[PDB]
Amino acid sequence: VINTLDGVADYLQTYHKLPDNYITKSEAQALGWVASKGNLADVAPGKSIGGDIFSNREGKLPGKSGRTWREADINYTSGFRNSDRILYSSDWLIYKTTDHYQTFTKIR
Repeated sequence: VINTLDGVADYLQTYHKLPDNYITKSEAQALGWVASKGNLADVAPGKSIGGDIFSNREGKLPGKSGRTWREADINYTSGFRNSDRILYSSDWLIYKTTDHYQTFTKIR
């Protein structure tokens, strides 16, 4: 039941992991998720995509040696994925994107 911006944001800083309703792109694919058919809720009820490495190809997120970035989807319930993500670092810095990793803003 945790897929809101604050909910997951608080959860990560604390429990240092994502809530149980999250699976990676690969777990989802193994379960039958086909991106082109927006069927995730049919193959993985109650789940949202989260936990894959975000490479930060365009250096938009603050780099540091030893630091890794991960993403999770936000406000997902069913259908095609939306454009909202939570970006979190190994050292628990939290950012949000609402435009498909174009622009980023700090939230914690």
